[PDB]
Amino acid sequence: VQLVQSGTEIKQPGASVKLSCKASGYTFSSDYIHWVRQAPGQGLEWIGLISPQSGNKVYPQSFQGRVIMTTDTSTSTAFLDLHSLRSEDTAVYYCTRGRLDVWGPGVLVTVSSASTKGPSVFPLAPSGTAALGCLVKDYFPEPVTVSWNSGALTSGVHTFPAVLQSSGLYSLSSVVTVPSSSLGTQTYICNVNHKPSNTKVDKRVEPK
Amino acid sequence: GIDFQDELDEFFKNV
Amino acid sequence: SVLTQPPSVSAAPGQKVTISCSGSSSNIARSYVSWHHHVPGTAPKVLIYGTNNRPSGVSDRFSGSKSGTSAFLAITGLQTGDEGDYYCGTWDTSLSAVLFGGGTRLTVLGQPKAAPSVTLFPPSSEELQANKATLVCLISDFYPGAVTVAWKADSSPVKAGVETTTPSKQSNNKYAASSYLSLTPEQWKSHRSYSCQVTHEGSTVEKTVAPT
Repeated sequence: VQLVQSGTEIKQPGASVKLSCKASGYTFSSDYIHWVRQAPGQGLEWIGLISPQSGNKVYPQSFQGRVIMTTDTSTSTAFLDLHSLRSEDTAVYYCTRGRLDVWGPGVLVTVSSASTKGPSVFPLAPSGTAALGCLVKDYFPEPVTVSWNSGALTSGVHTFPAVLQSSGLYSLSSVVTVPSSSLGTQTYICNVNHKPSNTKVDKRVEPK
Repeated sequence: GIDFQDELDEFFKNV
Repeated sequence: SVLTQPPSVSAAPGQKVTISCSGSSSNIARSYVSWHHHVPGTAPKVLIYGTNNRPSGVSDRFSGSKSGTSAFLAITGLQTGDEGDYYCGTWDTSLSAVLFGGGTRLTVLGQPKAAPSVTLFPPSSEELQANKATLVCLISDFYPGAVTVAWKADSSPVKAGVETTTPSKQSNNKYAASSYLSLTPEQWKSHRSYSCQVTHEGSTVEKTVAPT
């Protein structure tokens, strides 16, 4: 009964982007597919709807001129093409069924002048519990995933959400609280993965 | 079309 | 032409809350109403569609109704899981468009306050070898979820070089933030100390690092 969506998109201002929505299974004809977005910290905003059966569409005055919704021969497979992108259009875009009863999982569209850059990872060395981490510096775009000791260390682990810098690049920190004695008995390594740049880094964190 | 708007008005109607 | 909602509601655990949604004769009065629950970090959850239908799996303490140009979501048996923002949506025939309200933030009262934990890391040896210096201030386990961060170089405030995270909700329902101070290695080494001050509920924790 569900909706699957295309994946994340990074665009320059002025650019356009084409997002795709597909029903997971089969449907009896169709009612409608809506698109709705949500910018970070803001509310829900309707972008329009389309009948996958007939291709008829409607858009609100706020988006008329900048958007094209299309469908193919399928009864459930809609597309949203958003033009003249600006910083303000950074948001998660959702598709929904006709009664807004079922929603797709979202796709992030980030509008930014920055180019893909992999992180520089630095140890945050600990000096009866000690804090030790790694600083994942100056990477674009999101996300980064961080694990510790290849997934064996989970408790005490706290990866913070990234700061966006005025340069446009992200930075995050991950830190782990361990017993002080284990500082001498156990190696700690953070595993940083930045898929957008096809980069992985294992960074050993040694005591001070 | 206006006809499509009329369709949608009917689909979403709840008195 | 717009849907309005009260900015927030709150009750203690186990009570009932009702969230209001106001429109006009061209939308709420005549069109199905839907309700959605969104916790920043997660996709919105549909709670009500067709003004009073619950999706399969949605708890039965949620209910929808409508009276004239106003629509209402009632939540009984309030739990901490119910916290977050609630949006009503409906079709406007004069506009031919779906309208959404501005959302209502629900808070469950009674949760214990918690002063923040602050950890301040100095620049790493490796970062300094590479001619950069970042001070990292990590702030965790505070409630309510709002802090202010200030930086000092010796005793004076540091106007330039700071970037600070907005608070974010943890698994335990407390809040976390980060602040970063960017320096040259020369700037780091010249001063006697640097400090991160976190203010929460009018009280302050300061942690201090030094080049030596």
